[PDB]
Amino acid sequence: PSDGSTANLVPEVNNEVMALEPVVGAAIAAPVAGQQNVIDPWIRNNFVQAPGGEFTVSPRNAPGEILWSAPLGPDLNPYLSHLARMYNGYAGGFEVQVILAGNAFTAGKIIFAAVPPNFPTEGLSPSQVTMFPHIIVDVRQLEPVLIPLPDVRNNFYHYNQSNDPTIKLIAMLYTPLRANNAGDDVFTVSCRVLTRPSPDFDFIFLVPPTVESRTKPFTVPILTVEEMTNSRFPIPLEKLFTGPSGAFVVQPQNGRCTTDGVLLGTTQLSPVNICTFRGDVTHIAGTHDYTMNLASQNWNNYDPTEEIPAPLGTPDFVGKIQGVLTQTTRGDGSTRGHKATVSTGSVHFTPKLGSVQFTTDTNNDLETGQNTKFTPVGVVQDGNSAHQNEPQQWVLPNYSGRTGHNVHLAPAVAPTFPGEQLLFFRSTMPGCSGYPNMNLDCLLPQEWVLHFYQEAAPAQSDVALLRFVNPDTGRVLFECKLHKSGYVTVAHTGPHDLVIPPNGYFRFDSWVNQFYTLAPMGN
Amino acid sequence: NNEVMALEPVVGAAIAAPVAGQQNVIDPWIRNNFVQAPGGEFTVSPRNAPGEILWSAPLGPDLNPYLSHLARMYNGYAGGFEVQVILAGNAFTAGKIIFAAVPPNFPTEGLSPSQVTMFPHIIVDVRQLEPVLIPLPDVRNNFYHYNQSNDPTIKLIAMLYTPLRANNAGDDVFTVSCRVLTRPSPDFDFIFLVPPTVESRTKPFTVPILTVEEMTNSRFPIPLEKLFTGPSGAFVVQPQNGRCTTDGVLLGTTQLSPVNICTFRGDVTHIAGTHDYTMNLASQNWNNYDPTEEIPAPLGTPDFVGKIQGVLTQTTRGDGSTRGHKATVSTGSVHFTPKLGSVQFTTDTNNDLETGQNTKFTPVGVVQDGNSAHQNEPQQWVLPNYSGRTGHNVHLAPAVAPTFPGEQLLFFRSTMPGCSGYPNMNLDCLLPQEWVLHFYQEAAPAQSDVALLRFVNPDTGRVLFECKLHKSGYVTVAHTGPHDLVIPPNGYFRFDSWVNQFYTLAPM
Amino acid sequence: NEVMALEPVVGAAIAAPVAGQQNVIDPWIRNNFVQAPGGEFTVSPRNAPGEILWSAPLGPDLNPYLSHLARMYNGYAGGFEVQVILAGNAFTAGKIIFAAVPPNFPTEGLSPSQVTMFPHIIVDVRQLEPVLIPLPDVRNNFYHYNQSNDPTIKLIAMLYTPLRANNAGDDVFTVSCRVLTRPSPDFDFIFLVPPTVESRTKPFTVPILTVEEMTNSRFPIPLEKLFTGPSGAFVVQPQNGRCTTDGVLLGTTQLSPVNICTFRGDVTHIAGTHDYTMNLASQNWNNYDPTEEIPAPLGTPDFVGKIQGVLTQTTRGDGSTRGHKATVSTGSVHFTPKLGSVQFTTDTNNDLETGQNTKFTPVGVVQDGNSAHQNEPQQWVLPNYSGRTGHNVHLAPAVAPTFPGEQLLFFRSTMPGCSGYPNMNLDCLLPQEWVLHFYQEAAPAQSDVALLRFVNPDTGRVLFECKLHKSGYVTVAHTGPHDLVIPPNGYFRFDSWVNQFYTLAPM
Ligand SMILES: [Cl-]
Ligand SMILES: [Cl-]
Ligand SMILES: [Cl-]
Repeated sequence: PSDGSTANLVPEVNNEVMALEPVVGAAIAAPVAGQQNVIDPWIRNNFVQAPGGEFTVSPRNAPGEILWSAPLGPDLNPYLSHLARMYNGYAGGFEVQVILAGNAFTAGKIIFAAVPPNFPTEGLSPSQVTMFPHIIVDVRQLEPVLIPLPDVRNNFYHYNQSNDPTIKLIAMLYTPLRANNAGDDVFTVSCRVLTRPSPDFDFIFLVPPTVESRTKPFTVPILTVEEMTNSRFPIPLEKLFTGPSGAFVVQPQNGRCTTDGVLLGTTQLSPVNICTFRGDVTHIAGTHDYTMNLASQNWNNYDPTEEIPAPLGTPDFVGKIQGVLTQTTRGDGSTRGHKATVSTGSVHFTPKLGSVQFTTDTNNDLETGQNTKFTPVGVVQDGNSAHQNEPQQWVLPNYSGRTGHNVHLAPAVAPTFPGEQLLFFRSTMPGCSGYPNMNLDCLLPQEWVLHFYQEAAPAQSDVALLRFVNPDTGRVLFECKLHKSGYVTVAHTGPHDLVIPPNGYFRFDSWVNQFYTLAPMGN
Repeated sequence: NNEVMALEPVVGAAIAAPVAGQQNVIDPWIRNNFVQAPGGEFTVSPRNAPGEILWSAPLGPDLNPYLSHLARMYNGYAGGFEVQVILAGNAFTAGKIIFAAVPPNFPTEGLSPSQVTMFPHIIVDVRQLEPVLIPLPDVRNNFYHYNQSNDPTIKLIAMLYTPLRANNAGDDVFTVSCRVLTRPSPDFDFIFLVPPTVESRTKPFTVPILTVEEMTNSRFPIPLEKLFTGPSGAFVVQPQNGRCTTDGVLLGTTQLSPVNICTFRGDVTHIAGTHDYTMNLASQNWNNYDPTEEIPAPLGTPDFVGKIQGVLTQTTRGDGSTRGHKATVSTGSVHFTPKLGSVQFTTDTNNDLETGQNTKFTPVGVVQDGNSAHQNEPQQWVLPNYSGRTGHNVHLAPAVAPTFPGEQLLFFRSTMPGCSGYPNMNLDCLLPQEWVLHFYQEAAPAQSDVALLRFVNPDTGRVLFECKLHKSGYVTVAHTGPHDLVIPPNGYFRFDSWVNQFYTLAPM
Repeated sequence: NEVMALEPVVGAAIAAPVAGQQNVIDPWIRNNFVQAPGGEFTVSPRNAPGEILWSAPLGPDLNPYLSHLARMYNGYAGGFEVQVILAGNAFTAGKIIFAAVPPNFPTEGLSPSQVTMFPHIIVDVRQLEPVLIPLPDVRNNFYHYNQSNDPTIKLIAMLYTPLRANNAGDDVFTVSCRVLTRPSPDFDFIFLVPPTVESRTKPFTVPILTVEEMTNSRFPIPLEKLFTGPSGAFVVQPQNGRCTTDGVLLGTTQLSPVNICTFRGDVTHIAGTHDYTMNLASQNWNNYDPTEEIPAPLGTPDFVGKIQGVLTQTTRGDGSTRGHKATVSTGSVHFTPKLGSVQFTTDTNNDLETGQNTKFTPVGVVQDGNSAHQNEPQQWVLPNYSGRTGHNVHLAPAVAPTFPGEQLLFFRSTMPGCSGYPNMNLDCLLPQEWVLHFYQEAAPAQSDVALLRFVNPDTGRVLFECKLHKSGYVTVAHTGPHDLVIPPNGYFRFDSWVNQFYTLAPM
């Protein structure tokens, strides 16, 4: 029967069984629930891959790392996830199926454990995980592992919009992955998690769909790289770039947004106001300089007491940005427009305090009482110093000048996993004079910021696995990790501009954690 | 008036079986033997009047040290207790005590005797010899309780219903001592086995074994010297360092390092024509300082008005050059604005402090201008203006005062070094820095508003005094008048039980 | 074949006529295997026959549930069932022997032939099904007391045949092993007792404090970074911040984090110079006794260098106060703190009266700028506490790694500099808060080495593990000098007592 297939090289089924008692589902809730609802029986009889149903055991992983985890709830099953947007509550357990059909030349063990509600998961060692109901499975296991997940609880049922905890199922690497195939290959174990609701699972109260926050599902825009725009300067994207970031510090304040839609740093939604200034202008006698007293981005008064590092859309690099000052008089409609340049490294660039300084091409022709808008165009470089050294995109300006220090900054960003580098969305800024460093990398396209902001989908885990697909051929070009903090990572070493089909798009495939091992992508 | 409490039967953990993960077992000896709660003692005296609540406790594992230790390895519980109360009377006394079951989420604060009778209750005579057995059922609205959720439970209340009438015996005054014993009912059980001592709300509260001499003041980097109690009506006791709650929440400007207590770190700038320098501050960890923080000032900012003399230290990264200069900070100066990010030092040089370099003020002592009144300049109980004149002090830790008649604050006192002049070198803090460290790391939940501490001589075993450690960061004792305490050099504080703020402690 | 040649051994049933009471353990604990805290070991092709890969004595510390329960019981009796898991595959060869070693027999030095002479099992590296070993409570009394630390049977795991396997790429194939335990049916606890009174049951812990939140134990300054390096050239023998795991202070170590380099006493002028002699009095202001079995008064500096600070004095009757910049040279022949005298260099030869108590507050270290830069403060050279008139006495032992690939782990802070170009590096073996913690919570050491894991709480990831030795020092798996790159909120977590052969994963 096995002759020539698997060939007894591999464990067949697991004899271990989790030491959990049976637990009632939604039947107990019937006298106090509003309604008794029904789930399509096909959904109850057929395993389907869970959202966040992929994980990997690779040689980069170390014992103790939680490779997969989830709380009991409708998010364990994509059909139930869509259904849950239509209900107020739930109760009952699941059947989960884990596929671990690793290559016969691999070794290693995984522990699956059920941790009860209100026990902290944060910091558990393998020694400790053994003290919960648990199962230890070999990474070569051929038949899927069946884990029943009961709805241990102290109430009749759960509300979708509450924060009462449920049982968590945990998969942790118990033994490191070892392999003895003779070749110079790496036999990572690709694993899949499938689920179906137990017969005792049921939804509780029918309610208007898509309204409740905690049930909105996460999505990623279908737009192409070329069709999107940089989030750090009002210009389109051009290529995808990965490189090492050990030398410099990646800490932009524009294009900073979390997966569930919280804006960070100086990030705002309009792709046009990303390096604009609006306010009243004042001449400095004897020079071509003007001092601009800042209004808000919508022409309201500017409040320096906001918990923001600077007004929204303030440039997040040191350099000299050339554009045009434009002004209109409210009485006659006279209009004036003059070449102008702002230096963000200048000591008089203090947007947190409310003032910015431009150097213009006039000593007059700019009224004091009129509203003035700086429209940016490009960057410039002082030609007498070293080539390509003036616009330092990864050097933050001092938003309060020499006074004080930068506050309320969005965190810095760095790869966390062995072999991984940041993935940058690269645009080329227009040069206006000299030999400026025109490379501009942002962590998220502005259209993604817009999307995440409007669709406030809660993150099911800390990383969303994305695969980049060529729709003409159907092929995957690379896979990457989109972190909740709003940045992308890929598995590559060295600088590289990605060679991308013009139609390529990002496709969300599974929720994963920071220990997911990405397929090699480079070249 | 009866011996039976008007309570229905109440299911324990049996109801939870369909929804609990597992079934557990408690050692049968624990179920068959009454055990005294650590604070399961109270006294009936002729001073007591109707309405006074002599003792109270909520149902839970903390009434029984065996169950309390067991709970550190379990996730939940459900079910009630049997309470045994022992009355040390004799036939020649008279008076009544009421015991009452108050249901979850009802306020105990303020009941009249008439009203307490309206709960399920028992009326017990002071002459009762046989122990009184009270069932304490786990009235609730869920299947069971989780340790980490702190659900409210039924309370037992003991109140004086009729005053005690008895002859005295000489000048010794007769009192009825009462003790409360407990054991789990058969319907009590634990629910889910979990790795022991992880779940935060099951850690027991303790107080460091250290001796006063071995501890450190929390307001200046110097050892402690003596314990001092005094009346505090005149001034306002409101320090911002060494302020920490029993369950480990830091307050005010309090931080953990005992050496960074009166230090400053930052970049320094010369003031033209003077020997003064202005320091733009960092945090104690050399990070940017954020004035928007919900703190009165950077952590470790001095919390008194005075002139602190120390040494400014600086190191150049390029060559490793180092410079050190005598310096002095006035915390009452208008240029002492650490909340805004700036402090002013008066140094012994006009040339030798470089810009852009990291600079550290190491404090040493306090100084006094000798031409003014002796012992007048360092006012320990006057807060600096952390933003000098641009506003008022913000996010302050609460002020501290005794509320119980006959009680005064207990201070941990040291002597600040004097560098010049005739300064007032007394420094009192509310908590030793080692206690702050202990409370912070061991985040033990407070079971009530007061932790009863006893001070013990370990050689003889004798208790010298008891004091009340309030959940907030301060200690009180029973004494009147200022007094330096007479302490054995090896004496230490020992935690005995949580009590309620009505506890009246024995004088010295 | 898979059966250990042991007779049955009665557990607590035999103790019933002499035990005070009959107790019950939660049956879930009896029916579920739980990993022993140090129940991991690895089989690598570098291993040779005879190497003891793992060992443990029978007792409650093998099981965290039973370990917690023992804190409320007076004694125990009975055996365990051990489950050992082997992560092999069909393409491996090699044998492991497990052996039962009786209570008072030494394991130290056994050859493979001899280990075969105990009751034993020979397990092939390819075995998939877990190995079940009964571990009986062989003894000569009715039961064991927690407070009497009776010796028990030991399980031994030894490499019997070398591992034969291919590697994949540059990753070398290894068989990881895990040891699981659960109480036999004849195991039981004996006498209920107050739950945390008995000393020998207190478990060992390590403060949750952050490196930044802790303090150096050799000078009154905060810590800054973690540093590991090779130490073969020099002698690592500090006398401050030296404390054993079960809370015995060593050398000149004391508890106050501020008195770590202070001096107190009455002062005397040396005529014609800016030097003063301090007649030292104990840190608690008492009379000083040189007979104390200590190298010097507690808190005396443990390095050779010039420490600059401030002398402070107070006149008792008038209340006057004086303060003067001052400097102590620990290598000067007049630095004799063991005898009771130390010499300061001040900035005045006037204004320091006699009979008054005087306190030196340390601030930093100083360097003679005309000499070689970074040459004056030698942290790893001890001063001569008795000057020329004798040698140092009652020192804490010197410290070195014993395992190939291991180096000391130092808690590093940077001393303030006052003048010159001094070596501002200061390394201590234990943070002062760790000294405080061990001293109060006097948990007995279950072996010579406490395995610690260093955790980044943001990601949950373990960054490295290290060995905290009972003698009070830490070692890590690294080669070469290296400042550790640590998240600012990382903390040390205690994992398990392990045996002296435990091999830790490299950085
Ligand atoms: Cl709708
Ligand atoms: Cl403890
Ligand atoms: Cl609390």
